[PDB]
Amino acid sequence: QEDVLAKELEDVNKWGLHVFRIAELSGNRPLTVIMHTIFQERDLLKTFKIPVDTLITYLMTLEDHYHADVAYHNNIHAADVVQSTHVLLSTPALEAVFTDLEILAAIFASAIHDVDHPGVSNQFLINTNSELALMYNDSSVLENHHLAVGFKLLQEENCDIFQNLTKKQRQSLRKMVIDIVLATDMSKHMNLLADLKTMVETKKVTSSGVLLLDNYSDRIQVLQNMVHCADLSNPTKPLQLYRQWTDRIMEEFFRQGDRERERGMEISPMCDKHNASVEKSQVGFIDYIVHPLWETWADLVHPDAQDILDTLEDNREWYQSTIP
Amino acid sequence: EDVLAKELEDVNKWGLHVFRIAELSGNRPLTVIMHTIFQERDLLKTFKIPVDTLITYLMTLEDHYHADVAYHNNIHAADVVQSTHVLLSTPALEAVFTDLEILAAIFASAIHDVDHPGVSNQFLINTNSELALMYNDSSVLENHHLAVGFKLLQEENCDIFQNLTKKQRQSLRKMVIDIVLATDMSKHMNLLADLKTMVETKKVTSSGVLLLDNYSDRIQVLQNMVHCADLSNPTKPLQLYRQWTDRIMEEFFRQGDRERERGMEISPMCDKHNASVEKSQVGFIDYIVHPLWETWADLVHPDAQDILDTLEDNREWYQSTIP
Ligand SMILES: COc1cc2c(cc1OC)CN(C=O)CC2
Ligand SMILES: COc1cc2c(cc1OC)CN(C=O)CC2
Ligand SMILES: [Mg+2]
Ligand SMILES: [Mg+2]
Ligand SMILES: [Mg+2]
Ligand SMILES: [Mg+2]
Ligand SMILES: [Zn+2]
Ligand SMILES: [Zn+2]
Repeated sequence: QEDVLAKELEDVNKWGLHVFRIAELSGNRPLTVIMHTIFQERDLLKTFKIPVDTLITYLMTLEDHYHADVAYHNNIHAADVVQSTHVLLSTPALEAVFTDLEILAAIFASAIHDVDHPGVSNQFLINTNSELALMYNDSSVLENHHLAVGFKLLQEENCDIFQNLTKKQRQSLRKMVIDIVLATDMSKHMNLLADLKTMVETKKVTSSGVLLLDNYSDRIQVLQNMVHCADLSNPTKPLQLYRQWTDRIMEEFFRQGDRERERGMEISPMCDKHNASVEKSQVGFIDYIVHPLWETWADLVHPDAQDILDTLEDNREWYQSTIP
Repeated sequence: EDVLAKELEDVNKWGLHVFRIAELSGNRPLTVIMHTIFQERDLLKTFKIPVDTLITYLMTLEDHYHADVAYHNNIHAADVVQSTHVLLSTPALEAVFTDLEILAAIFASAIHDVDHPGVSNQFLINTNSELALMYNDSSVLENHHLAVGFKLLQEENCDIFQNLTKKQRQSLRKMVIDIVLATDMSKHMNLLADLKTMVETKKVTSSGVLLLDNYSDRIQVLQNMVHCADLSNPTKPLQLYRQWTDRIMEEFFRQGDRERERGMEISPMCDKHNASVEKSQVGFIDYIVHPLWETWADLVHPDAQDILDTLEDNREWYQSTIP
């Protein structure tokens, strides 16, 4: 079984990794084993002098703080966003663009970006006067919490994977990670996409043909949209993966809608298991959110992501075909 | 208790004897000044606030300002409340703000520094504090002030908004959050630029009363109004101003002592062995306080003239104390 797991982890550089199989083969440790594999593949333990036992201890604690009883926003989702970011970081249009520290920030941000997610939306937490929404003044409630947990866990016994970074390195990494995870709040999507389109329309490329990003604002904006793309990458995956993600998000949505219906609240969009159209909701999600984003990312790295965009468009056609 | 009532008759005036009221009230200036302002604006009848609930909340809120913090305590909170109360009655702002916006501005003022530890956001970030960890280094204190102010409403007989509709509560909450987050000094320059923009394009009646049609402009004015109240010490009668300066320097110096003991770089104006209190006040007026208050004065022209005159008198006096 360990041999089969190792075989599957050989696909870590590929879009469409068998992440649900890896979750089973690893004993529900997909985040730990995929993060470890990526850190080895990118030589990050050597570069940042991360003790392997410290990395594994932190990853297992982080993974533990994802909720195993939440259908979508769990450790498998985290592992999936990590691996998807890892693939996007390797796109030819970004070769030698980002530093090792920026690469570390994007991958760490992906790993922590939904930690301790309770399986309900920001709007639900606000409308129910939750302790989280009270702590965070209704503003990026979950995303602020994911950051606070992800950073706090570094202080647990033998968990500081950044113990050998310089002070300036730690300061820079912390700021970049905060900037990246806060950009996963869907309330920021429209402004984030508008900005990404502006960068595409004005983009500069070097003599080697890679993106020229010569200031923090442009560099962090690319990393923010990269992780946001990874977070919204399910409909761009092979259909057997995409359908499992759809099954999971609908279960999570329906459980929230059951709580809203109980409380006499208006049921959130797509959360009513008695008045649901899963297929129409996927086509709308793709048409208004996922394809606008991924078409713009594909434009930024053109033509690196053409196959990913082609898969998204095929999956949209497939879901659309199940309506009439 | 009769002299206390005598002092409170100036509640509508710039320069209220807030330190005298703090002493006469048994260190309850926030409670008695908030209560006075709520009665004077009839906010209890307008919003069906039981007087026992108001007093209970106000005492609990006041209890969560630190008595061993020289500046950011309940006297400062009461001062900002009462200052906001006066600025809300600016004639050039007549008919601008709804009753809920007025309640939001006054409530925001009361909670805007609650549970302040007497050290800056940068100190909290640099010492890897639990507060900075919770709030991801962003408006750390101001997020905490809001969280405490609202959490205290859930204490027994403390929900002063219990007879507001759900929609009214949601609207007030958003406004209060927007106002208190704007008291973070790292937002001052952007706030001032937006106040300036509003001054350049301001629309008034023939009588010179401001016309603010959209919520974005109205919340910007309320943010700058409470920010002005927060930064109003140099605009008060000099005797009050000098007491505030003594307190902020005591607080700054206590921060610099903690920084020195920890081996940290001492924050500006926080080194008691290398301070220039008077030069610092002149620079603070010249670069922060006067630009803000003269822009505010342009917005409400001529209603802020006496306040601006006091500020300029006080700047001249502090400069004269520099040899
Ligand atoms: C796979 O389908 C979806 C995935 C996700 C959403 C919606 C979807 O379909 C309508 C919205 N999100 C909320 O957290 C992000 C993930
Ligand atoms: C009375 O003098 C001052 C007051 C205040 C500051 C600085 C001052 O002088 C230099 C800065 N602030 C920090 O919280 C607001 C209050
Ligand atoms: Mg999220
Ligand atoms: Mg403050
Ligand atoms: Mg109108
Ligand atoms: Mg005069
Ligand atoms: Zn996510
Ligand atoms: Zn203040």
